[PDB]
Amino acid sequence: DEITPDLWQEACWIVISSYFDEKGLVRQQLDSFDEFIQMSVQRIVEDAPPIDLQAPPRYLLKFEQIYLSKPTHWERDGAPSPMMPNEARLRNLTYSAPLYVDITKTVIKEGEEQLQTQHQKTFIGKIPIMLRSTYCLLNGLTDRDLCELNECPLDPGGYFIINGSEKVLIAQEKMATNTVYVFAKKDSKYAYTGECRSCLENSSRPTSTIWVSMLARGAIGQRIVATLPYIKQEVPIIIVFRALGFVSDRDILEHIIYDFEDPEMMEMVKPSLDEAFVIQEQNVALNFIGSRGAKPGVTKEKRIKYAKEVLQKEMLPHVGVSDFCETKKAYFLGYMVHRLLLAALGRRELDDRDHYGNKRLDLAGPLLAFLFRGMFKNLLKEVRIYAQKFIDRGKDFNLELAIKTRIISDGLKYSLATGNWGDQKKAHQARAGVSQVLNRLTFASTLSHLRRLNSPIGRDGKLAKPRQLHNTLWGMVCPAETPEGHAVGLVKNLALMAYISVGSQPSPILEFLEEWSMENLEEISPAAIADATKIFVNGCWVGIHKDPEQLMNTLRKLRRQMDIIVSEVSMIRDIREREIRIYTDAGRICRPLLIVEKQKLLLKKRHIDQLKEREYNNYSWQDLVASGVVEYIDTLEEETVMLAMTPDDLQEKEVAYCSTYTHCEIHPSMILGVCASIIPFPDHNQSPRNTYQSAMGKQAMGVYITNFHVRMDTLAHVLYYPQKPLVTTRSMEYLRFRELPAGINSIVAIASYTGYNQEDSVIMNRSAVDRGFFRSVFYRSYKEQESKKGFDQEEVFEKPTRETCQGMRHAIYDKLDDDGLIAPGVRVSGDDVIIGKTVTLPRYTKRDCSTFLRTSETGIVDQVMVTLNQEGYKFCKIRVRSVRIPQIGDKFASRHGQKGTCGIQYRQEDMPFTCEGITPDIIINPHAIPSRMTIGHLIECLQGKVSANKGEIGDATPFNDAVNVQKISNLLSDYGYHLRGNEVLYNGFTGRKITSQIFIGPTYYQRLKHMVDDKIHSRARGPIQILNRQPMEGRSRDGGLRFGEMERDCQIAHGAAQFLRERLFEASDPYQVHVCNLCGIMAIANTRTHTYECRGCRNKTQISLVRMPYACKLLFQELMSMSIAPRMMSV
Amino acid sequence: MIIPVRCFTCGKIVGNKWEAYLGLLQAEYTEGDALDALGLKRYCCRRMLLAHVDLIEKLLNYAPLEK
Amino acid sequence: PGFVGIRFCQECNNMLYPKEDKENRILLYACRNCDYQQEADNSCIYVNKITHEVDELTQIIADVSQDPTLPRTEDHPCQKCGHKEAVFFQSHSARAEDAMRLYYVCTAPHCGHRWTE
RNA sequence: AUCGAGAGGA
Ligand SMILES: [Zn+2]
Ligand SMILES: [Zn+2]
Ligand SMILES: [Zn+2]
Ligand SMILES: [Zn+2]
Repeated sequence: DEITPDLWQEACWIVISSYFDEKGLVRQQLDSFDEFIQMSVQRIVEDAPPIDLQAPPRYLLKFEQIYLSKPTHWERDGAPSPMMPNEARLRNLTYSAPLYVDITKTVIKEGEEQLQTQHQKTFIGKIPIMLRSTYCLLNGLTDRDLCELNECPLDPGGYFIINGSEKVLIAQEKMATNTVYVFAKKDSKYAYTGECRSCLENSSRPTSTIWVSMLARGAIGQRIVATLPYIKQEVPIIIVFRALGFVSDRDILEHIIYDFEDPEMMEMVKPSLDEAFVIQEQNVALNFIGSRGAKPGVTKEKRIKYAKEVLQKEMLPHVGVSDFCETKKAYFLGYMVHRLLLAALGRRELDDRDHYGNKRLDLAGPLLAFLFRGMFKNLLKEVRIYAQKFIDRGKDFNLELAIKTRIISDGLKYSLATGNWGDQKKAHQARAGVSQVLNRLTFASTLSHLRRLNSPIGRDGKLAKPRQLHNTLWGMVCPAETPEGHAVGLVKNLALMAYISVGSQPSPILEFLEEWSMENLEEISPAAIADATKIFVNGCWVGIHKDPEQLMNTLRKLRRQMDIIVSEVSMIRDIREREIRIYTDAGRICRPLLIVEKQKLLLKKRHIDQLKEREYNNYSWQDLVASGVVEYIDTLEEETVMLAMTPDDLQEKEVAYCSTYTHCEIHPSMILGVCASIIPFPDHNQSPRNTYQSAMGKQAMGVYITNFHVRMDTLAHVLYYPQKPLVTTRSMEYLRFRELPAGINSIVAIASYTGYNQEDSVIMNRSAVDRGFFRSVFYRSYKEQESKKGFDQEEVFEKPTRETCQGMRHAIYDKLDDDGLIAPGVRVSGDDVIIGKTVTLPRYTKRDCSTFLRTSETGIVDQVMVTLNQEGYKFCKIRVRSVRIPQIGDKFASRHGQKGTCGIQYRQEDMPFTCEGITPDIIINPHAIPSRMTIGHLIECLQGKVSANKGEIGDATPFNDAVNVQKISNLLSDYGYHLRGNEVLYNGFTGRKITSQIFIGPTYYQRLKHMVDDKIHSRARGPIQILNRQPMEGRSRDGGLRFGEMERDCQIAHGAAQFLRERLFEASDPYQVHVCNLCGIMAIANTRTHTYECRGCRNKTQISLVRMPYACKLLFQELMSMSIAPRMMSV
Repeated sequence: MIIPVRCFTCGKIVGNKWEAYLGLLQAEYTEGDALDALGLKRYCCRRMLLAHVDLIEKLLNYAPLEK
Repeated sequence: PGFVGIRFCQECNNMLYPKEDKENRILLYACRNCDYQQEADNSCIYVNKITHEVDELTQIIADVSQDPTLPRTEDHPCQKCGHKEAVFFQSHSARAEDAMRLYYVCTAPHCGHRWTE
């Protein structure tokens, strides 16, 4: 029955495999989008108010149902056809499906003359579709079906195709809503502040933040204030309580202080009462609120109405926005004050801003919902204006012409295309970085980009606290994978078994709590709240309970049985403070864990047995979760959980550590993400090395996707001979690194050989490189289109001619065909022409606008595709193919942060060799190891020697006590090798033995995208910028290198004044001006007629020539634009 | 994508051994014994056969450009 | 000394503020909303414990013994019920510097005795 | 071509 330790390493990984058979790696994206389409769009459409318009006749126009068909495309003839994602990629279409809404317009004029007209399936917009979602044409297709459609079966999906560009929505971090968080700002007028970003269940407005603060000590005592929304002045809490109908001080403290035996709380609230005694009735308090507001009505009536509306709608919407909710709002605001007092009295800890239990991940669904709310509101507005301008004339109108569908369509398309998350007009208030271009450089880069999280703290911020690896990231975020540049700690990555909750309605839970012995908050007396336990659901205090323990037992039983409580519902019992917080909302990152009985796992051997035959008896992960054996625990419920790292922790020990565990890790290696799960032996490296590899696995070459032959990507690198690593971890089985690997096993020798590998460099074998070692192919796609925008000027693909075309370069166009397009198989060098495009003029009647190769490439045309774009003019894509043979300067890396460029390449006779004539493919310098402490590199090399000599794949899973260095060495000594991986090598040049026995063996190396040929650049009098006549910027522009301020300072320190003048004047922008010797302002010179005159001074004899930079002339002219007179006085 | 022709290290021909290697593996050989049957004694050539991923078999799941 | 609690009027249920009656030279507690008055019984109006000599045993609740994440010990039996097992934990409360002190709670149900060594 | 944004390198 029990899984014994000897079977555990199989059982756990069997369980893990079942998880990845059920979910995958992009499950969060697909589930978010599916919830958005199934629920969020319908909720948004129904939550909009019916637009009642009347001059008389009236019309309501109620939207009642939505229909999202499959993705289709409409040609110029208008025939709807099912559009495949690959066709969208090739034709630069948007993989979107039409959204139709049912509309009901009832005519009501008078005399009960009512009649309803329903417009079924009114086309309301087009919604882009996430690939492999339920509403994707690739849904449920087999691998054969996907290959029939020219799709990769290993492609995870989880992205959109907007204008042929694959866009991926990055999950955005945000502070959780409807939760009270008591912080303390050191530099502020308030000692403690308790904030609550409140938002109603079905979002319709932004988060309304309410603060309840305490004024810092230094009138008599510490005063509690409340910064309500839409009010620009602090308001005493007692005033707010009275404005809600609680005038008696006893009632207010009944709502705030639940234990009247506690004078400390009492004296700390007393200043607030003493400050609010002149105001003692609800109307006066409402008048005070309205007066403190930023729109103080001259008459107290409208002041009181405004205060009523604010306190009913903007104050704590999550508690309830309807009327008669003042009791719930009073109880909740009293809870906020109670929490603030507990913090000020030291009875509760301040809340941690960085705790991921306090955060939420805004995924594709809830982000598209924000867009859709804004866009549907704008659409209903436009419909209101259109219908109003017609009914004002007293006649009917056609809603089909009122609905301008471009709002929703173009809005979603623009937002996903650019990443600016918001309305196109508010292009600066909008937050960019959402919806990035999917990284297709290697399969690991694609997976990681699809599992990418973002902390929008702002890269400019230099506070390290949000960048720090918090304790609560354990199991939810990769500890290693993070960019090492300016976004350290802000851009994160999901751990492998991390699941972001999609969201759920609290209705069944609330109903069960009602049927259960919970007492509502309006029905109780406050005297009961002392000993009772509060119950919050999605931040709303809904009631109280008397035995929280057996309530938690009941709820956990219900969730483990897949009863009314779904698996993703978090249920935290804080014991010391008697809250029970239940969460069903979306964005809660959680992970699966094995539940533990008294001191035993519930995962018995029968579950492993049924999981082994997963493909026959359809016993899956969901059956494991439904059995009550596995549980999803979120960051906030982990605080109440006692984990076992392994079932070995559940053994009874000579001194028991815990003996009351509640859960167990499925495997600790699941704390790593996609790119860190490729590192072998990451627990033997320094952690920065693991981070650098997690970044560098994403630039590694491989086969980024199986269907690369049909993709017209702008840039693509494919390795000739990708190999799976000889030394692998058990997590790559689910990353599909074995099916799409990104490196080669290289016989690497760590040695000092000729000095060409010093300081992070490598010596490669020229003979190996000749045999296809780390050879790659680079595919570059050029796009072009001939626009017939108007009869004024039209472009067209056609072989240009020297007699008709004007802007025709001296490059030869013979490689083009009569259609103007080069043919595949044609070898093209730099500056060559691949598309001959000519544009009609207003060298006559047509000008050359041909597409050249990006300079200095020298490839062969791989293929040419011709089609029609969305509007329907001819559209061409040409993929050119360039074989990249590794060379000096190309960057290579192992899986341990050990990067370096090729210093030199030696032939096989020049490389050092073992007694059996094995030469290293790569030689790396021993000095790269000691400071870096990448012992995982050495253990991987030794394990790889054992694996190659044994005919197996080494197990480098991080935390594995069945694999240590002594075992690997003992294994290697059985194959006739030195147990530590050393060998006697001979000098290739002289054949003499090397005195020091070299450490050599197979290690998995990666070829990175950074090849020297894509970086080398030179300039000598090339093109210049228009504004300031200085060299351009970039290799692509043939630009010059920037001689910056620091270079100026260095050369000033050198004392090299002529070199400094050459760099900053003569090699950048030499220029001449003519200055009036009297006024010092630039004069008018006419060198052809030799007439120089200053219009200002009315002189034409006292002019002087001045040699100045063009940028300085431009500066002085831009100062004269500002009415400044910079007078260059030559005397 | 396809089995290399030569071993990158020594230059021994491994191109003619992939199919035989697979046939030995379905014959219930261990990978080590299979590599021994094909005469790959240096761990470089054993690396070549043992770490190869036949991606061409997946690229042949797509219909060609011309019928 | 001990703290002093707030007391409310019997008519308006607002807090009673302190006042002095010169006629009898006696402390009274009177409401500044209604016209109620009361004869005080403590004679103390304000108390500040600067030292903050708070007995944290009063802040503990027996329910904490149900926490699986707290450590348990068999070495400190309960003086009230004789149960062997007991959870222990530190103060973890602000304004307490010498907070390495351990507080124990009996894990027996319905006993919930709390103490300190 | 410009501008902006994003992703990256040292
Ligand atoms: Zn002048
Ligand atoms: Zn070889
Ligand atoms: Zn009174
Ligand atoms: Zn006891």
